[PDB]
Amino acid sequence: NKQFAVIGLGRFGGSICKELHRMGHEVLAVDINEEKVNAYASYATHAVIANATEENELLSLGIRNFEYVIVAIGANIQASTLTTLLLKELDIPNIWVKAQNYYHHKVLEKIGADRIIHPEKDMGVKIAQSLSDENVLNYIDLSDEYSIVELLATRKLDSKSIIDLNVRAKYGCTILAIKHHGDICLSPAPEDIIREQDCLVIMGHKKDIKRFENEGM
Amino acid sequence: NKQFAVIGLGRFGGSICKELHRMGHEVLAVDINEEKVNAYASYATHAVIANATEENELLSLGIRNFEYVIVAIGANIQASTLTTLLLKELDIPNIWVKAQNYYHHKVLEKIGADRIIHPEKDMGVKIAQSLSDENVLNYIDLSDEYSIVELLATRKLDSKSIIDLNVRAKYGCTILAIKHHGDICLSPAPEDIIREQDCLVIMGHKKDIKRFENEGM
Amino acid sequence: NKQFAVIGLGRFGGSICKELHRMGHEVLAVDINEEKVNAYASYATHAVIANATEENELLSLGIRNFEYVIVAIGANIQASTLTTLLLKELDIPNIWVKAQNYYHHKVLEKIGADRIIHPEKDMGVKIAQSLSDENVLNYIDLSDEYSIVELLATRKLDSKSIIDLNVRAKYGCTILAIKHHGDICLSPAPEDIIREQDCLVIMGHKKDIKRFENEGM
Amino acid sequence: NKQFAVIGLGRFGGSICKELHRMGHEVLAVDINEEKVNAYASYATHAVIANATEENELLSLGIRNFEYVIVAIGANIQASTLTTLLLKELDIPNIWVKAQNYYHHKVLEKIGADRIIHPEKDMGVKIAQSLSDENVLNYIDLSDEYSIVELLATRKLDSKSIIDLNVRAKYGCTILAIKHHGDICLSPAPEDIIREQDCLVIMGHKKDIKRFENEGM
Amino acid sequence: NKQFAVIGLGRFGGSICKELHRMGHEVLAVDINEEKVNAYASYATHAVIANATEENELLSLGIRNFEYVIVAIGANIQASTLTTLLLKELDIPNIWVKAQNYYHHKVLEKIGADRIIHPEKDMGVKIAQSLSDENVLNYIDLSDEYSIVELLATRKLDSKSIIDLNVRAKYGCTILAIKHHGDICLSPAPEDIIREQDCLVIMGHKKDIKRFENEGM
Amino acid sequence: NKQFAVIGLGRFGGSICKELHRMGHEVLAVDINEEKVNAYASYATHAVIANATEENELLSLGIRNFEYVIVAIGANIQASTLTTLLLKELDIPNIWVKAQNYYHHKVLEKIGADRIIHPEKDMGVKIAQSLSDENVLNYIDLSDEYSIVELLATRKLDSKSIIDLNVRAKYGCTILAIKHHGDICLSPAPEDIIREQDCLVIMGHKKDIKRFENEGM
Amino acid sequence: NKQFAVIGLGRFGGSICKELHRMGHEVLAVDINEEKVNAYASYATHAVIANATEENELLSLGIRNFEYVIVAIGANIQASTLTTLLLKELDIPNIWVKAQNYYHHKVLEKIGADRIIHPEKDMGVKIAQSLSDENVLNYIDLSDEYSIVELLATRKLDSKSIIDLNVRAKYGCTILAIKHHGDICLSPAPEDIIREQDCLVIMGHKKDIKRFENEGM
Amino acid sequence: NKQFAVIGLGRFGGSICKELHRMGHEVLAVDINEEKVNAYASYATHAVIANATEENELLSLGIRNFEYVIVAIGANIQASTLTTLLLKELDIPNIWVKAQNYYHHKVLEKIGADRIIHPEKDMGVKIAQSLSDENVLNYIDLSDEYSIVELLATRKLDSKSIIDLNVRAKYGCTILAIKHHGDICLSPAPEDIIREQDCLVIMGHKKDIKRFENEGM
Ligand SMILES: Nc1ncnc2c1ncn2[C@@H]1O[C@H](COP(=O)(O)OP(=O)(O)OP(=O)(O)O)[C@@H](O)[C@H]1O
Ligand SMILES: Nc1ncnc2c1ncn2[C@@H]1O[C@H](COP(=O)(O)OP(=O)(O)OP(=O)(O)O)[C@@H](O)[C@H]1O
Ligand SMILES: Nc1ncnc2c1ncn2[C@@H]1O[C@H](COP(=O)(O)OP(=O)(O)OP(=O)(O)O)[C@@H](O)[C@H]1O
Ligand SMILES: Nc1ncnc2c1ncn2[C@@H]1O[C@H](COP(=O)(O)OP(=O)(O)OP(=O)(O)O)[C@@H](O)[C@H]1O
Ligand SMILES: Nc1ncnc2c1ncn2[C@@H]1O[C@H](COP(=O)(O)OP(=O)(O)OP(=O)(O)O)[C@@H](O)[C@H]1O
Ligand SMILES: Nc1ncnc2c1ncn2[C@@H]1O[C@H](COP(=O)(O)OP(=O)(O)OP(=O)(O)O)[C@@H](O)[C@H]1O
Ligand SMILES: Nc1ncnc2c1ncn2[C@@H]1O[C@H](COP(=O)(O)OP(=O)(O)OP(=O)(O)O)[C@@H](O)[C@H]1O
Ligand SMILES: Nc1ncnc2c1ncn2[C@@H]1O[C@H](COP(=O)(O)OP(=O)(O)OP(=O)(O)O)[C@@H](O)[C@H]1O
Repeated sequence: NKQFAVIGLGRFGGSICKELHRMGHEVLAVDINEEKVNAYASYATHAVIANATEENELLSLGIRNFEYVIVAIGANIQASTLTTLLLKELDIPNIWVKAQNYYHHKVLEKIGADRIIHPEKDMGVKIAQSLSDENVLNYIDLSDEYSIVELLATRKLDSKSIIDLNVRAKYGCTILAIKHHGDICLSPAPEDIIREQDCLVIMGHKKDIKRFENEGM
Repeated sequence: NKQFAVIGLGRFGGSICKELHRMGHEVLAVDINEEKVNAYASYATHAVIANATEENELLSLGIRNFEYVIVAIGANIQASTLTTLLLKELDIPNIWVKAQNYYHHKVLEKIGADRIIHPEKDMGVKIAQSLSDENVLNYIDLSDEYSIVELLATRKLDSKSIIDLNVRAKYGCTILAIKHHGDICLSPAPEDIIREQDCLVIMGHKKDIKRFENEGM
Repeated sequence: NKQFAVIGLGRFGGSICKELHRMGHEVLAVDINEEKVNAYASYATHAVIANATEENELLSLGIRNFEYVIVAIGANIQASTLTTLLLKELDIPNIWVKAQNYYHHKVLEKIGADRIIHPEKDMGVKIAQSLSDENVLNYIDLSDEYSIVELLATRKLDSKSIIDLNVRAKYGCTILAIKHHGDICLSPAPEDIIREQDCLVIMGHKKDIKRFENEGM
Repeated sequence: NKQFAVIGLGRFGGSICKELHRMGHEVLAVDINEEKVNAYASYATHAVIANATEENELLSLGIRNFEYVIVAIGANIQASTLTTLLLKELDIPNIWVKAQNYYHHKVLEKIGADRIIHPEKDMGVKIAQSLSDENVLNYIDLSDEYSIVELLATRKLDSKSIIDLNVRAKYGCTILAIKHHGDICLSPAPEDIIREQDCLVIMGHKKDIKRFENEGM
Repeated sequence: NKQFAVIGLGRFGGSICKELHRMGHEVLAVDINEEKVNAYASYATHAVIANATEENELLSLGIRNFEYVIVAIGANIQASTLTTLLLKELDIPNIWVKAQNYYHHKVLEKIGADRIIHPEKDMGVKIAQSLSDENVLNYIDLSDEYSIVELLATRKLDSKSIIDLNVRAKYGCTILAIKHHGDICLSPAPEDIIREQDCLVIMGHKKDIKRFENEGM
Repeated sequence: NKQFAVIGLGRFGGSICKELHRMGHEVLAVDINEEKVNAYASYATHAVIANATEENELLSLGIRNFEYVIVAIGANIQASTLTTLLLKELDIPNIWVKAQNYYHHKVLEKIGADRIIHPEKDMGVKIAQSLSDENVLNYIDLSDEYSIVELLATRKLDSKSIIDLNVRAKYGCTILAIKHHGDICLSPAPEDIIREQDCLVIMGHKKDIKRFENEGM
Repeated sequence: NKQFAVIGLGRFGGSICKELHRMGHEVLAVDINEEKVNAYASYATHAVIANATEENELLSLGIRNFEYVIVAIGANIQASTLTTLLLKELDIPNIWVKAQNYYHHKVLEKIGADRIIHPEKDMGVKIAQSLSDENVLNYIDLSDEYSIVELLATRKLDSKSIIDLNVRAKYGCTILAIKHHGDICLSPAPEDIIREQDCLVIMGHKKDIKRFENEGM
Repeated sequence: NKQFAVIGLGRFGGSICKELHRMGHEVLAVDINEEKVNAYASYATHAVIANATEENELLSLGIRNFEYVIVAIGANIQASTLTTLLLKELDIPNIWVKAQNYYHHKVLEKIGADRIIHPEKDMGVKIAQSLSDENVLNYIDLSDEYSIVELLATRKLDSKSIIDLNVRAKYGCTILAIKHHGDICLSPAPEDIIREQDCLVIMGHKKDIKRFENEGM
């Protein structure tokens, strides 16, 4: 009975609730707009019209029952701030809030929100990376310098071996996976071929990988 | 270098432009809202007030020249749609568009957008995984079943060795990295220690990692 | 049981439904504005308030029953586009859509509308023809060059014969009908008189007719 | 040549002005919306921003000089009405006005408009005929009962001769034209062939043509 | 059973109905605004919310029963015009309409309104007369030259006689009434005194009276 | 001559200014609406854009100089009230204000307006008298009971003599004027004829005139 | 049964009613906005939605029962004025009204409001005093010159005696109270210590106190 | 001298600025509304149009220099909040903010405002005391129980001596001042007379003063 309540059904909030529901958790959907509540009614355990800045409505939902509450209101700063503050004063263990700008972040930080999230901003960065470097499909940064990257293989690697493309010595990186025709190879061994348009998961330093990307592929 | 046009300086569009500019690419920042143009003036090569649905304004920007055009308008479907169409007829190589819902996705597809992105939806899914599992700090899905996961170490893992935690045989998963106090250990050998509250990077099957999480940590 | 549904009750949509009803077909009238639905309630088999961009409402009407659906929404491009797309995905055989401008035409074309109609634009042309040439009551173009025209006869034709006004040799046109005092003569024979203010239906080349209009009448 | 003023650059008004200009007549394009004036600047002799209900602006345009004035305002009854009245008192020869509904028609009639047009309504009727009868591509009504119709030929008509299809005796109707692959056959002789998917132009009584359609094609 | 219906409850319309009711006539109060209908509910025989431009509502009131209908809508020209036209077509014997400007007068005149009234304009004149000439309390014009005026008497007439102030010979006017301390004297005889601040009713030529006003009072 | 300020160029205010200007008095026309200032520019000595509630603007107009100030604002109570107060504190001799309702009258009274006018209300009463009695063209009430009335002559009065119609004895009323075909007969002698459709001017008691109307005409 | 009614529930009005209720008086809460009425429903004897400018609603509340009525509407001048006037005419003994500016004060004064209050303006002054003089916690003016002030004691008074800080001779002021650690001493005697950060209540001339504030503390 | 910035020229903010300026301190008057800047131009050292939430505008005002900044925005929570935060990060010594409700208070507290004021609420309490007790003209609370009160003398107190009214023993309270006809008697001796309608200033316990009021006056 770990209960989640998602306040604000926007694209971000909507997705969290829709997803949490798919996982088979208990989720309460909360939105001031009636139509939204109708929309996500299928995708939550309970859907309720509520003005989340209004304390008595908030109490009527039985919000003190929830371990996690998500304020997925990032356009209306005042609604967002007021709801978060209410939840803090109502002693909610985890208050996760969508933030709009650096300033909205600060107030939320100050009023005691447990996690502040910038979904647009973060993906903006991620896509910009993929934009400049048309080779990066996906990735994850380990630290400021070290990073795991998923790469779409060019024709300058078609049918080449792991040992052929020596990266652990030649480029200081390690290869972790190949994905060919949907089939997946993990921690692939020294003799393994890589074909054009496969998925390649290289791990190392950011600059090291980009080096490899230059002369390698 | 590479020429990029970012039409619509939202929170998502704005990040792309800000980030790409930090990478030092030629970025044209376009918005109909004057104050947005004024806001991102420091973070672009050229920031211009334009109505991106108005064709003559689009030629006045000289958009035909650009390799990549990003429509970061995702609230106003009509603006988004109408612009993408304009850019298509104008023979732009790569048109990447921010989408709002499944149907706005569909029209973009049908008018031939090159890449459609749902930043909020995708991020929603990500955070939702992090919500039901407090241990996962981050992750990347290699495929429907296989995934590389970043985990926050608990007390059950303090002073534990890689050989002690036999993931490679017991769980079919492999550890890739350990982050201790900001210091970073890549593709670490079996003698190495994991201290609590550190970043642990495991790789394997989804159901297999969850298995490790349960009995392991 | 060929069923027609007319979505959007404007002047154009309204007329289609009002007319189709007069013919004794089955017609469903659909408009988001309640008053419109009340208006055309007499002139349809069934009149229903619906927001046609909303799929569940659209399904509740039982729209999959209709062989022909007409989206007579030309001011609101976004409502028009979204409805058409919905209907395409719901596998409607014939989707006829009112278009507003060249661009709205294109998107509709791309999303797979079966016939795009520009009722204002077309009549604008037709009347402009009648405007310059005060003699043309009505007409129909056969091709870019050839055209059937209905003409109001001047005093320079009063009581003249078919043979007198020889057009098949002298002007390369053929006369098809005279309409005098409401009485109608078809394929009128060589001796037939034509009186002032009668209706004359000439068939030929566009330039040929205008020639006739100059020296003839 | 002839002087025309088109007040109200709608989709209907706009077409008149665009078309008349292609014919090379002197067309004054008037609208209260600046952006409309800007849009049709290429398609007129003089395009002016004016409030057509304001009398002094109407003298500043010098409208008394024009032979033909077209009020293409059909949404805003008050603007339409008030303007027509202004033009009447200003002794304009021909005032043609776009009408919205039967009552807006009535006032225009009563304030002495010279020609009232319902472009959407009329076109609605036309398309509706085409809807119930997929064969009719176009048509012109000579009177309440007699009409010239353009038909799309089916398989039942392929390789058929004009003498084979005796319309002149069997159905009281006469064929006027055949269009094959863009090529055009006018007032064709009895030996001529009709191939499927061609344009066929028949003339007669309405009920008679429908009769031919039924058993013939 | 002479029935009156007052459509439009403004200051002017409201007063007509309120007054007609006081006289003990049958009056129907009609206004689109519900509150107005509530207001005049006491002051009419029947008060009904109706949109007077809507024919079926108009028919539901049973408007064809009324000998006199008053359209007391002078701000909204379009509502006024449309209602009047409706009433004309519904064959109402007397249609009295409040007009706003010279143009609104003309259309009403043309569509066949039986009496057009300019309540503001008329009183504006009347008060302006009283303004310049602080002596004129009230008056009524007989023709362009001849006029009956009510006058407040100065100290230069206090205790003077009818014969003393000879106006029928000296000024070509005739005196008709004196009103002293509320008591009224009619066709007052040659010996009658007039005191300061009495009411004096002089009849004659406009210029004649003003002459009297100069040297007399 | 005399200085007048007309604040608020309504239909009522506008008439005062237009009329007073025709009389050739110095009239200052003030309105907050620019287009009103532009409209009455021809009909005043000085027409100025001003917010009459703003004190400094009121000194910039130099209103202290004027003998008469007319507040012809009767829809906007707050504007009306606030202005009148401003003018009072500014020691203006005569403040005449247009009032909307009984309570707006009351405040004006209490803030010391010199004359309060209800043009619509008063005119409403007048026309209402004319409605129930088609014979009364015009009138003036001398007091609660005594009144001078202008009557439209019927068939019952055609070719009738003043001596024949003994009003002075039979009805206690006196005839004052006869208007025949525009020609005017003042204080007419007993031999004089009244022809039908002429203006008749009777004087007496209200109930007495109605009495004459009934049996007389 | 001294009844109070608070019309207008703003911050000021709300506080009056909330407070009067705490005291255990009978209070009627009145606001046009429904939500406000719901808000103060707990904090009044009776809470009622009413438009206070509407007389019949006002009468339905039974407003003639109240000894005191408070019009706590200071933003909307017209609503405030109209309500006050209504209450005057309904013969309410005490009409206390919140005023917005000097002008709104005047009209209220003129229409006979019993007390006019400027809550913002007054506190603005009070705080500005505390602002310049960081030593003044609170105070009360006796007249234009004489004033009782509460003062926060500096380190230049820590552990000093009443006789030590002789003010009745040295500065012409008298000390009335010390407040130390919450404990209160009144009319404190000559030997009494004063510690840093205590509360000191000095009484005298305004200039006298400020003198003391300079060399004393 | 001391530098003060008053952001938001409300009725409360406006008074602070007007008063502080009368005291002759350097006051910067900031508002987003141009007309407010224009209004208080006479009552400040520098009056500037600025959006106080916009950071660059805040540096353009040079706000870092000021010792005291007052946020007198209390309707617009978001503006208020966002500004206070800006000023905090900009290291301003004293930030005094006007608050609207308990929750707007809370955020200000949490973002570290130095003093939060509720001018309406506080004043509401004050007047409410004056309402239930017509005798109290003014007062100051020394603590929860002890208070100095200004009283309006009744008939029961006329010609009464300080010794006659033994408050110091009978009621535990002490009289501090008597105001007679504007003349002022400070810390008055026992022989002194109180005449009716004078200001009386008593000091003691709250319940004790009420006791005196009951039996005394
Ligand atoms: N006080 C409130 N109580 C409950 N729901 C609210 C409240 N205020 C806003 N919402 C809802 O929460 C959602 C928040 O999304 P919003 O419109 O603020 O933009 P956004 O967060 O940038 O959108 P997205 O989540 O797609 O990025 C909306 O559906 C809105 O109706
Ligand atoms: N026709 C247009 N031409 C240029 N810019 C436009 C046009 N229409 C919208 N924009 C801009 O594009 C941006 C798109 O953001 P929008 O407000 O539409 O919602 P959103 O994309 O969901 O927001 P976010 O990116 O923050 O999630 C806005 O900054 C807007 O000013
Ligand atoms: N989503 C919707 N669902 C159903 N009906 C709609 C929807 N959107 C608009 N309509 C209706 O369809 C009609 C469409 O006409 P619209 O106002 O778009 O201008 P128009 O098509 O140019 O007018 P006309 O048909 O006279 O040329 C309107 O009556 C409108 O109320
Ligand atoms: N007083 C006026 N003076 C000049 N132009 C005007 C005036 N009023 C309206 N217009 C213009 O006339 C045009 C009339 O089109 P409108 O938007 O009224 O509906 P419509 O005529 O039904 O549209 P459509 O012609 O596309 O069917 C508009 O472009 C409008 O800007
Ligand atoms: N279509 C309609 N049907 C019925 N009543 C209407 C309609 N349109 C307007 N009214 C009402 O009739 C009244 C007409 O007054 P309006 O607001 O037009 O200004 P006005 O005539 O200048 O005012 P006044 O009569 O005081 O001079 C209003 O009360 C309005 O609510
Ligand atoms: N503060 C102001 N200063 C100057 N002029 C104003 C102000 N407020 C209103 N006006 C003008 O005064 C006129 C008053 O007419 P309003 O529209 O208020 O209704 P009304 O007096 O009932 O109309 P009417 O006189 O036609 O019956 C308007 O022309 C308006 O522009
Ligand atoms: N006619 C009316 N009848 C009853 N209540 C009203 C009326 N008009 C306004 N109110 C209410 O009274 C209150 C008055 O506050 P208002 O919004 O006028 O600003 P304010 O008085 O400056 O606010 P505050 O009292 O906080 O200083 C509001 O809650 C409003 O809803
Ligand atoms: N971002 C901003 N920058 C500068 N000034 C602002 C800003 N936002 C609001 N203001 C101004 O601050 C003032 C604050 O008053 P507001 O109207 O918000 O209500 P209030 O403070 O309750 O009013 P009052 O002080 O009269 O009780 C207004 O004059 C407003 O124009």
